[PDB]
Amino acid sequence: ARSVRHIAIPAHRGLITDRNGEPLAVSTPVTTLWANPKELMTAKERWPQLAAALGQDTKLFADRIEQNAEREFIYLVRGLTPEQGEGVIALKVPGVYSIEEFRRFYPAGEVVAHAVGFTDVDDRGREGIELAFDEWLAGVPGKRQVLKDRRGRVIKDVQVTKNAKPGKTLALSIDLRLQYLAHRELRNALLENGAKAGSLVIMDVKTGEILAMTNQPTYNPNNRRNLQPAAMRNRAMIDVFEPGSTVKPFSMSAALASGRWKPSDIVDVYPGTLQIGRYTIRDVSRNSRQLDLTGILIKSSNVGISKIAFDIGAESIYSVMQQVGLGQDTGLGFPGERVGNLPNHRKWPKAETATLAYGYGLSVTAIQLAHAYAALANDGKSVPLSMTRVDRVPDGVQVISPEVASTVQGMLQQVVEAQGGVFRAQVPGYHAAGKSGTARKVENAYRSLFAGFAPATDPRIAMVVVIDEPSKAGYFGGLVSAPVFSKVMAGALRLMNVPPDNL
Repeated sequence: ARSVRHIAIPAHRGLITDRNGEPLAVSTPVTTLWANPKELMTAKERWPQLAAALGQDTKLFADRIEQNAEREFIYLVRGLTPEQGEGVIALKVPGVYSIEEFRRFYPAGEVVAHAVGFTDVDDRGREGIELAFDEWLAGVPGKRQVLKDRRGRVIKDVQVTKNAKPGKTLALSIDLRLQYLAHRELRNALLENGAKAGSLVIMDVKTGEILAMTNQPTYNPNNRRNLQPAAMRNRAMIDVFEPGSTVKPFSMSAALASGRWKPSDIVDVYPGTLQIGRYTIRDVSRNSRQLDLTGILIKSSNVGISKIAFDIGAESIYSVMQQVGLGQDTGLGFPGERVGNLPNHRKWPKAETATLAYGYGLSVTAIQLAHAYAALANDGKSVPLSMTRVDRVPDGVQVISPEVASTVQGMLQQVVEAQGGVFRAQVPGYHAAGKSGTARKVENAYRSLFAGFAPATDPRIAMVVVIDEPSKAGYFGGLVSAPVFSKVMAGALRLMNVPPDNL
């Protein structure tokens, strides 16, 4: 008998870089050694020396080969360097053959780990960008017909196909400089507050581009041996959570659009509680009677935003939240990326109306929350999300009216820059705007939130900062996540050369 096998000619996997061409995932040539057990069996004397080369026990190596004595192909090792393979080749062991394979390295390392992801042993993507663009990155391999006599001799070897086409280069939306800023400051904030986890997303409000996406804890994907389950969670995309106060600005956008509310209008929130059946809504700050709409956001009055929700109805508040992407399919097409839940009750009762209004009644991801604020900074027009670079920007959906959007922008600039506002969130040199949040997890654990965008006069980037159960200080968003927002934004804006607008 003869043996007719088909053997693939590997395709150089497409380079991944950041938006500016800095290398993030590079396929470098390496050597994988393979053996023919039929040929190995005729030179047993050479086995132990080869076991030493592979760093394996002499007996086990011998046991493994004998067991596979009928087979014609087995792996010895995969992905040794060229010099590394030459040392094992120079033993001149009968039955030992080699091929040039490609293996993936990641020069940015842990700073972009969850975003970029990584590949299998076969050089196919199994996480992050590597997976969701695998077809783009893989290329089309070649094919060889190798004819052999069952003994160890090539009779015919011919390429029965076009030459292996390399994969396509992929520039991400991510700017590595911004990512590195995000990365370190999130990390700094965790140590400062003794928090167990965190996420920080940066978005380009005009282009739909994810300029940064960093999670904590992280991992070096180059060394994936002692991997903890929690370190590999892409939290920005997979940790769903109730946004709480951070969606109050969308409740207000539905109020302003109803035709029944202006910013100067007033709601009585005395005495900081609200009986609804047996359920009792409560504000944290209970030194208020009449607050205007900016006041409701500054004080973060759950009572105020519930009363407004009773006036206009839930249907309208839901509509704005659904259109801005909250609890909705994101489109990026990522592996196991969470969608959340924005229930559509159709006709809401009292309690549900309130709960949804102050953000307890839904669950979202950090990416969704960022995308939502991007629309609000973008004069109410949502431009589709993108993890890859967007040279030709796709036309965006106007989801909130331009004048309602401009009003709510002005309100969020007030929450940051007014008296008794979230002053820690201020970004020197620029007019900033945003909203703190503090969600209780259900011995009390808290998520510290802050969404926002800057500069006020012509918004460039939206930013979301999530810090998971801090403990070495306070826990409110205004205290914990506001200063992170401040620093990262202060640096992020200057790295892109955005002109100062507080002049």
